Amino acid sequence: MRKFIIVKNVKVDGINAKSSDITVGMPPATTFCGLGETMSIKTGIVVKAVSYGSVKFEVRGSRFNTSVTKFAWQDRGNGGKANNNSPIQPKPLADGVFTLCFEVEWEDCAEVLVDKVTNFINTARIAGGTIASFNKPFVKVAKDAEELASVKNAMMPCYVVVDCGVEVNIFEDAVNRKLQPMVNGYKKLEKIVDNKHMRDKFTPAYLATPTYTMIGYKMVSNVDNFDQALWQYGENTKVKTIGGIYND
Amino acid sequence: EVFPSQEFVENSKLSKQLFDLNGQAAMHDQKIGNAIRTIDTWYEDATTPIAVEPYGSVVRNGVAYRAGNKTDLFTLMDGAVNGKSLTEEDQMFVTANLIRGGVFGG
Amino acid sequence: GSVVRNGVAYRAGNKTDLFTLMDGAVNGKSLTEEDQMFVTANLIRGGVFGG
Amino acid sequence: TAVMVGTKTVAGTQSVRGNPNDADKGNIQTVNFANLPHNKNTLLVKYNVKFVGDVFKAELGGGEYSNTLQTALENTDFGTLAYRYVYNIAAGRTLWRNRVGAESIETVI
Amino acid sequence: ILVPIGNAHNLISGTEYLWEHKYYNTFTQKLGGSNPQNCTHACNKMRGGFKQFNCTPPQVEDNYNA
DNA sequence: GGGACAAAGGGCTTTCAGAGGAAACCCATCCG
DNA sequence: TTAAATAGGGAAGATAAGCAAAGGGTTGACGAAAGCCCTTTGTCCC
RNA sequence: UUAAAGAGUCAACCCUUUGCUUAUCUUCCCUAUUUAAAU
Repeated sequence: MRKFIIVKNVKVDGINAKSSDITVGMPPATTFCGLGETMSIKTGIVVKAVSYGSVKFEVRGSRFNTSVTKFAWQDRGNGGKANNNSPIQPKPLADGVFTLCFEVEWEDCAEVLVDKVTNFINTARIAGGTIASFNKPFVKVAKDAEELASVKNAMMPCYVVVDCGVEVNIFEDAVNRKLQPMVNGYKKLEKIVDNKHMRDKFTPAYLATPTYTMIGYKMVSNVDNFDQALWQYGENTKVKTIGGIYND
Repeated sequence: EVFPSQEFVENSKLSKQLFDLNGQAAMHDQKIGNAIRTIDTWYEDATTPIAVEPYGSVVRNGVAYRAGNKTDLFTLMDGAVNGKSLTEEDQMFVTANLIRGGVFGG
Repeated sequence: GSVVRNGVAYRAGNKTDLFTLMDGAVNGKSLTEEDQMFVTANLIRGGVFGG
Repeated sequence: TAVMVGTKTVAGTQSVRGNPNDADKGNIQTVNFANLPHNKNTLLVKYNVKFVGDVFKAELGGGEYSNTLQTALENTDFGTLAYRYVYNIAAGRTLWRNRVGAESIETVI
Repeated sequence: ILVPIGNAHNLISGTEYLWEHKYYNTFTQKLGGSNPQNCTHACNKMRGGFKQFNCTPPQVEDNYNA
């Protein structure tokens, strides 16, 4: 809770709205945690936590039956019948504008970080989308908990995701509690033996399924503790927030 | 009248729905990108060229150029690495198609 | 060629259709002057012709 | 000035090939549209393009096939491809059927 | 490195449980296509289409404070 | 020249199966 | 180019009658996993 | 970082008819006074 960097009003087009087989819409916090990890490994700067807020979002299409994207022949098994309307294999798309906050541990200077971040953002992606435009990053300094409200308020205006936990399961909680599920981690099922077609022959491979937790959307000025709005990697392949379950 | 991009959506209260972003007409990025790579002039006939795709085909017209007549992306790709090189047009097509993304397999 | 206002439909199934004449034009025998003008006029107007 | 979409309803006839006995009935459809206002006579279409390098870098697999392909390639002329890609934007092919009916098209890059 | 896969119980369970609870905040997706009998056994019999949660967040309305 | 295997490609294809169903939500502050 | 000082109490707000009928709501394209046959290429045997 | 990839396109007559309408009391009451040389 020392150094934060803010990038607000980032326009991304063509975001992959399909996060799982039952969740279509906002990417989960895992996507932003992976983006932060990619920034850390590529840039060489340790990043602690990531916070994301939704300024605008819209899934392409209508209220129901979102959309279908046309496919093309790109495999080496055809050539005779590859002339008319390849099959679908549906994949939804959406368009959104977000705002990001990154917890950074860097004290060498004050202006080099802005340049190094701007260099990475110009060639980065958000859930497969392309970044159209963004504002100039700026750095905020927090020494204690009381001034954390200022760096929190620096993110206006946007809607931040907070964690409320699961009671029984997402299906019953969504109808009763009126919240929306989200993916917070993966559970391993069984180890991959054949390492031929994998993208890496050194990293161990696993079959995993998403684990669901229920979240809520809150205005930035209405957040009690800012530590509840920051996400980071946890134990047993999970993503958790610093402040735990959000309580009013 | 202007012509923004359309969408393929399951039957709804409308019969023709146009793409928009918060009430303003816009065009899809795939449609913009398709017109940029319409440079495939390097085949036997059919002036007014088409877009570069593996097994270069135009599903709107129902015809598929670069059919099974020993001029494909995969045939040229296999022949280039297996000794004999290609002509200028073949490399200019293979590189242009590799600039376009995609997964090749089977 | 029909008028929904009057409820009557001219150019019905009596060997005078856009699709019949267009199909017969490419299959050997040509059309007359009035038929050619009708086909050209109906092609200037849009529509879908296939099924 | 931004251009909205709006929705309208149209009426017409039923002209479908293979159904001649049902051509005397009506047809009601609901569609969308988009057109310029009556005080404006110019359509402005604005967008951005990004060109990046790092070609010949496979995303999935390739330790010897990709290197052999890269060695076989890179002798081609990228100048023609770059000229054609820029010309498809400058000449005005990136904008579709909105092209017709215009007596003057200006491109600012 | 992980390869995510879907769960068969969740789709059928959620569809059956939510169709009778009147939750009108969901999408609808159909698998298979023109011939959905070659994908699974659940898709062949449940041709109406599986249900997915609509996770569209609230958006900041413009021309005002927030 | 004959037999076997694999791969690629096309075509003769063609085998396989099958009618549910009902409706517009979340939410009010920094800054010049 | 002025200092202060106040600005009404009471009553009360209508009822009845009726809101039309008829006609129509489109088509075309978006399959995987095999069986058989033929051809070509390559390997091995005779 | 559910990473990598993808043209929705084309076409349309909403027409026809019409009586809103009858009645009515806003009444009473009242202290605006007190000065100073033209800059």
